Amino acid sequence: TANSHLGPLQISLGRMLLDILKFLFIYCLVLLAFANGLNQLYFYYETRAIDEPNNCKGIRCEKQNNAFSTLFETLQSLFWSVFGLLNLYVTNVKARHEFTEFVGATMFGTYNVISLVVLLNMLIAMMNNSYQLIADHADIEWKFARTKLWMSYFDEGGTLPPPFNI
Amino acid sequence: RIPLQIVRAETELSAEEKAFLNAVEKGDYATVKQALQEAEIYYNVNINCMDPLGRSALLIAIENENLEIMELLLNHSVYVGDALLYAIRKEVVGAVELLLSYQFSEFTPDITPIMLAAHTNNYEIIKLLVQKRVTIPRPHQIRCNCVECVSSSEVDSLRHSRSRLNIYKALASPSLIALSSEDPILTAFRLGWELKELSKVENEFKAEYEELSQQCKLFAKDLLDQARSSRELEIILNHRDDLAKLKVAIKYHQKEFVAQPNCQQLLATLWYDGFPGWRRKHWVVKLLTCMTIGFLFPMLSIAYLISPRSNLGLFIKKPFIKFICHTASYLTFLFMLLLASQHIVRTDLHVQGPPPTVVEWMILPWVLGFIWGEIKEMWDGGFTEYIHDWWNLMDFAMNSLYLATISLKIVAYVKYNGSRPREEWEMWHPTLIAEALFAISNILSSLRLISLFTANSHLGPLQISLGRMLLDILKFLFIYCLVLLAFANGLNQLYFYYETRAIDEPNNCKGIRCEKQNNAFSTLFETLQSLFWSVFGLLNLYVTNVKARHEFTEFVGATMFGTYNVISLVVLLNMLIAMMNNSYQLIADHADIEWKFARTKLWMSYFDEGGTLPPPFNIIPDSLIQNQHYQEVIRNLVKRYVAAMIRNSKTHEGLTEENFKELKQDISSFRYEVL
Amino acid sequence: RIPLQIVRAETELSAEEKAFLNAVEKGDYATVKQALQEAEIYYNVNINCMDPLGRSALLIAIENENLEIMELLLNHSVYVGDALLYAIRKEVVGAVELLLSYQFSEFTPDITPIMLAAHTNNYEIIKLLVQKRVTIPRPHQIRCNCVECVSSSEVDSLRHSRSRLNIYKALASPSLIALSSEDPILTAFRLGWELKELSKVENEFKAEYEELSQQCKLFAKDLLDQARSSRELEIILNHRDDLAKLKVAIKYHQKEFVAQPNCQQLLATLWYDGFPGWRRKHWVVKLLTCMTIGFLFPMLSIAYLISPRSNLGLFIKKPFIKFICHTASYLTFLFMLLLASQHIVRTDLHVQGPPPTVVEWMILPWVLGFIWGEIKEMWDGGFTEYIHDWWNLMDFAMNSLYLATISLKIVAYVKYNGSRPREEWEMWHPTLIAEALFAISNILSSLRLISLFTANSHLGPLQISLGRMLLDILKFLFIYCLVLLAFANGLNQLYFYYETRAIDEPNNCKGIRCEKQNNAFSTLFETLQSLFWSVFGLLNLYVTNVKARHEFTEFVGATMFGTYNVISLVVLLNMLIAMMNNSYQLIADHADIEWKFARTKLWMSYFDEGGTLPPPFNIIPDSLIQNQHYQEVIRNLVKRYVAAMIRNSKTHEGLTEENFKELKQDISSFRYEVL
Amino acid sequence: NLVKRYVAAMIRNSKTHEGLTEENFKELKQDISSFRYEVL
Amino acid sequence: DLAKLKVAIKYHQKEFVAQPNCQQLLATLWYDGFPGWRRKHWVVKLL
Ligand SMILES: CC(C)CCC[C@@H](C)[C@H]1CC[C@H]2[C@@H]3CC=C4C[C@@H](OC(=O)CCC(=O)O)CC[C@]4(C)[C@H]3CC[C@]12C
Ligand SMILES: CC(C)CCC[C@@H](C)[C@H]1CC[C@H]2[C@@H]3CC=C4C[C@@H](OC(=O)CCC(=O)O)CC[C@]4(C)[C@H]3CC[C@]12C
Ligand SMILES: CC(C)CCC[C@@H](C)[C@H]1CC[C@H]2[C@@H]3CC=C4C[C@@H](OC(=O)CCC(=O)O)CC[C@]4(C)[C@H]3CC[C@]12C
Ligand SMILES: [Ca+2]
Ligand SMILES: [Ca+2]
Ligand SMILES: [Zn+2]
Ligand SMILES: [Zn+2]
Repeated sequence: TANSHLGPLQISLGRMLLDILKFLFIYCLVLLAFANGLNQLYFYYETRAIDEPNNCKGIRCEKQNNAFSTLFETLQSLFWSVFGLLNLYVTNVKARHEFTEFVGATMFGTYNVISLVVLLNMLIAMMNNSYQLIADHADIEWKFARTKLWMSYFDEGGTLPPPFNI
Repeated sequence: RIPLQIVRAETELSAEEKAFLNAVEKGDYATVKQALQEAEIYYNVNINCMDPLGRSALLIAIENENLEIMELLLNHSVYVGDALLYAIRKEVVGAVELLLSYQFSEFTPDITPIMLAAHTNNYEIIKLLVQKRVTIPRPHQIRCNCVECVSSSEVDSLRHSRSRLNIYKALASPSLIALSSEDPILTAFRLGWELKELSKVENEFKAEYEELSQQCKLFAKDLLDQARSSRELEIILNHRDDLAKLKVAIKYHQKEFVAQPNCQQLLATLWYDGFPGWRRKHWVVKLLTCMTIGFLFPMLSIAYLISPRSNLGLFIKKPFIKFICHTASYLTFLFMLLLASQHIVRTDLHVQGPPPTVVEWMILPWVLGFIWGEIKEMWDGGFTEYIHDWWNLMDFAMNSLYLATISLKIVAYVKYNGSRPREEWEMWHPTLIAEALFAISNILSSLRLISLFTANSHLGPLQISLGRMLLDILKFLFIYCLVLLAFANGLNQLYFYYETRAIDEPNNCKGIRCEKQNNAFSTLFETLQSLFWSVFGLLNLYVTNVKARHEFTEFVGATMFGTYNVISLVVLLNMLIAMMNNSYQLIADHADIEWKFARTKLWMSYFDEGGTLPPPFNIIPDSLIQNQHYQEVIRNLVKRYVAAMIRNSKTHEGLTEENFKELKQDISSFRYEVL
Repeated sequence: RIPLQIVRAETELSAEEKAFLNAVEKGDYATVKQALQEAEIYYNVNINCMDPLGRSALLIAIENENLEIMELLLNHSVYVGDALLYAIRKEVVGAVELLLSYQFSEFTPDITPIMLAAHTNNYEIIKLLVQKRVTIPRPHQIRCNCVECVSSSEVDSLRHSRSRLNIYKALASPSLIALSSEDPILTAFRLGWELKELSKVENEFKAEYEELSQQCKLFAKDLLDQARSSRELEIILNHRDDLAKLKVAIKYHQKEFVAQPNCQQLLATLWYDGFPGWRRKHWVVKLLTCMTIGFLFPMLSIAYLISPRSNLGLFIKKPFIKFICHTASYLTFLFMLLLASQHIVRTDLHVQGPPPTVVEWMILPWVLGFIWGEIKEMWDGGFTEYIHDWWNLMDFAMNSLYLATISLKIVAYVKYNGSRPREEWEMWHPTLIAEALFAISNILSSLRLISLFTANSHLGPLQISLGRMLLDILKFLFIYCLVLLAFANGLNQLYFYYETRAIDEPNNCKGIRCEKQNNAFSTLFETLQSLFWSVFGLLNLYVTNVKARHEFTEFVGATMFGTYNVISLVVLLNMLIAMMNNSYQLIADHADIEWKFARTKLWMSYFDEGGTLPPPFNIIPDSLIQNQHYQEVIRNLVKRYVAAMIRNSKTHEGLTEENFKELKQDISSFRYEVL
Repeated sequence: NLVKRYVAAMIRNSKTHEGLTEENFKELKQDISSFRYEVL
Repeated sequence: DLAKLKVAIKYHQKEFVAQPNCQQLLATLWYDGFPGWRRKHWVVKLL
């Protein structure tokens, strides 16, 4: 805030943070719904770490497995699928249950569409709308913030820096 | 180098006619008199002479708003046809009264003086005309096949449409409505609805009908803002042709009427029945009261069942308490659904037909209550209204899935008796199908919780805006689907010659859901799935390679895939983003009105006494005086609105013109007195 | 329940003073006379009485623009102080002439009549004042340490700043400039430059100085638009204090002056020297002429070297031909660079110090020509201007890389003699370093081709807009770098305990550029690289796992990585997109002016006769009469501009006030004549 | 001082075309009526 | 010492605080030991 070029930008970003927090609620509700559904579908096919290669279990292994066996793991998998770090073979069970595998794949695809095609674009649109209004009064807010920052060094209390103030 | 001439020459009048027109325009009470005498005697002047710009002497006098010359000409029997319309358009009460006291035109031949006055919206001239027992034609139904309508549409469609539009524009006049209607609010509601419905049948003249409907809605609202007392507001809102007028306004989509601050205060007072000074409390104590009232939902309900007249039994009849209890019940149902898929309560995954567990036994009554409530609401309240909600579709799908799950479980329990390894079950085992349907219904039931966002001041408008953008998302889906189908057809045609069996693949896995993806374009279904999954980057690049060394075919397939990727990810998504931004820009203006309309609709569903108990517990087995009061209040509101609009009509241009005319009249009078 | 009173009471005047003020306001040539007589004799009235709203009788008369009372009061010796300023502000020439004929204020005590007239921009009053030999103070340099400036800034900074702003606002008046300057265009250029430079030193009053500079630029442009002949335009543009005035305008950043249509036509006529009717031809034939002229670039240059006076040798002296030849030469150089890295011309990749190949031998003269041209341009044309281009930086980097490559090749050839397998060479082999530098310089030289886009009507504005957004991209880079450093520090601190040697890893590969990524967070450099590459999704999720079973540490690392991913990819990029949109919205308005300024700057570099030959071939070894003409044209332009502005000054409010005052005067005269 | 300056500035800003036109029209009407009465 | 300015800050008077005359006074107080700070070049200020 002490700089003439970065201060207004920082104020604007801090002003948009609240609306980011607003979208977080809807995203969390959608995530919880789909996690509940996927865990309910897939909890019958849990496997122990002994039978997996390298004795590794979860989605942080080189060969991802047991992605939807527990609610916590399902939440983590659905979070990491936002950035594309979950592979497509995690929807396959060891047995040949093609109906179950297809239903799980359709659930995953619907979640991907809803999360990555709709919600993010709506977030971008309302970010643009918020910034349009915020950009008008950037100077006044930045100068108010800089005045508040300056006034904290006028008084004579706490003159010494923390290494020397004890 | 070509000269300019006059092609459509106008037949000029003689010097006598030019002098007469000049004298009439300038103003000479004696020169015009002697000119009329000369026209009478020697016929030197035509009494019906016309300006080349279609402006007779009477029209010149009318535009000069001097009444002496007009009265003299009327006494001299000049052609007076189509002059009352000019007087009305100029909005001169004295001249209108004068003509009412007894070729080329600027008005279409279907326009009447009353219709023209209504188009102008001048209360003084409309009242003067209506005082003489005038009438206005009323048009036929929107979809009418009568011979007269068919013949009129078959002879002159332009004339027919113009006449209909003129009649509706006259009927939609606020001053005419206030003067001639006994229920102006109801008339405005119905007229706005009819104009809105007509705008989509006459698609060519859509904007005119839209503006007329907006005018009617604005008139109704502005009439509502003239209430000065809670008693007057209650008289207006409770008038039955308990809040009958508010229900009618909701039915007719009067969002600005419903979202007015005086109505919202009354609705909030009704909503917070048992919490006087609710907005006085702190958010922390309000939150804690919410939690405590929520936890006591099993009680307050048994109390209502065993003693409705008791002090405890009358608590659940309040709307806010009822809403909190229903929300707590739904949250409990969702918590049990969460408990269903855990290790604590469900074990022994090896039985073919399993008896229901304790969690499923607990779940069943909630499902029965949901189905019973849906059926009861659909019966009592209107069948055609039940489908115009877009949430009842989700309710229907969820309940159908639950019913199918229960039926499949019963069928499996009846048919199968024993145990068998799950790995050797068939593809279409009833237990597997029931599990899949249960999971899908769980997803839907969890997603239902969105509709409770409209009750909050921060999430409601956002939810309304997203629901408004969904339609344009649906619009883009069509183009995307067509492009996807085209490219899938091409890729499948290219690659269908190189299909391989699952035996020769590693792990005996075939498709793109294997660890090593293969046969991505061997069938149309698989090609569609692959092209769908390539949108998110989950398809690898080696799927375009065939086992043989056909480099031309592999390159053509890779180029097809690259062109599809470019078109889908570089063009269509960015266009979607752009039009999302454009839609949100317009949507953000009216978010408050739409959110308040939605919240009013949500609140009004808890006012009635039907369906008080939540689903778990709901399966256990004078007029004349009111008319006079309404008429008095309507009189007061109309008088106040007319006075306010008249005082608002004072404008600089009108005041300057009036002062100039008055100064000219006084100067002329003083000059005449001096002379 | 507290009463309202008057706290800052005003000392009222007596009934005599109130009556005198009422008579003065109403207007009574005799009543005011007898009141002044009474004040003279009995002292019943104060001649210096003041309205409670600081409005003396003279001020009332001035606001009433009646001169008889003012003349009588002046004859009666009333306090006349600070009345000329009110007359000037009201802009009444008759009253201004009257006062020029011989406490509380609304004006700051530093304001002079000439400064106030200049603030008003009234030509008639400014001329009247300047006719009486008035002066205006001139301020000190922008950065001045003289004692008088230091003392003034140390006593009253508010007064000092207000006085400086008032002086500059007076000096920036178009009417004052036109009246008192002999070179209004040059004066406007210099004043706009000074105000623009001052706006960033007085950062508090930035907008005022910006508006003053914009006013000066607008005045200069509008003066230019008053030319009626090509001879007048050439006289204006070629005036030397060959296009000296245009070069000065370019130096002072006068974009609206340069982009005016009359100037652009002259520049285009100069640019298309050898193609009369170039815009008459079809785009196909123009394109074919471009290709043929491009292919003949080796000729037209040898012809210019061996016979400058010949018909063939004079062709390359035209600007468009010179531009085409330079472009063709650069394209040939780039084609040879492309040929350098092919299988046809380069073989035997096993020699330590290799002699230069034929392609490198051909490449060397182009590099020598580029360096020689850069040095020659930097010497001849100004050293400080050479750095304000932002393309000369790319030129310098590219030529430095080429020089380093040549030096390293020579050093390697001298030092090494023999052959050795490339797999056992050291890390810092001179041949390897030279190859890397050559590749980087190839990238830079290929990227240089962007600067030719400004010559096209479709790509130029787009290139200007992108170059305008680059600065705000640079602004976001800082915040991104800080966040990246914070998270890299945290992750390296968490994970530095689990480093492993390359021996124990498969294939003896260590880092994230291996097929199995490992040691992603073992060092700070590797952590920075991993966090950079995770922006594009090229880092796998198993890099957060340690070889031991430390689940708490692995979970903490995964949560750190997830938080970084959310912050970087969900928040910062979307904010960047939003502010990109906001910047482009404002940039898109003035794209044409900026593009035409850039194209003019590009065109003007080919007009001079220095550096005619392309780099491959450029290493082979009266004043008084002009002043009178300019003065005459300036007289004509100033007269036309003043007349146009005066005719534009006719406004409805002014005309209405003038007509009202004239009618009042005539009515009063007629009433007096009757009486 | 500040209140006096602010009030004077706002009063001088209150001068508007509509108000000035209405005032001039009323004053002209009054003067015309006075002249007519004097003549009569 | 700037009691009224502190009250204005407490009451969120952003337009009052950001006025140019107040900002000049605040800058004068802020640059106590560097008279003519804005006169210097950015390089020497940085050093
Ligand atoms: C992106 C990387 C390089 C960050 C490295 C961390 C630090 C070296 C940076 C981070 C934030 C920087 C600060 C950001 C802003 C300012 C205010 C700045 O004050 C002004 O610019 C005063 C003049 C004006 O108002 O323009 C003085 C440097 C300082 C403290 C900077 C000092 C260096 C800091 C601490
Ligand atoms: C994102 C995760 C935590 C969702 C978890 C599911 C439930 C715990 C949430 C989802 C939606 C929530 C509801 C959303 C909105 C409201 C309205 C709210 O009413 C008000 O805010 C009234 C006062 C006002 O108008 O501001 C009362 C809580 C309630 C029912 C919430 C109760 C808790 C619910 C059911
Ligand atoms: C995208 C690929 C094909 C680039 C290949 C590199 C070159 C073949 C291109 C890159 C930029 C091009 C230049 C961009 C713009 C111009 C200006 C252009 O001039 C006009 O258009 C003048 C008429 C007008 O003002 O519209 C003449 C061609 C030229 C030099 C182009 C010549 C061909 C160049 C060097
Ligand atoms: Ca329902
Ligand atoms: Ca250069
Ligand atoms: Zn009909
Ligand atoms: Zn000085």
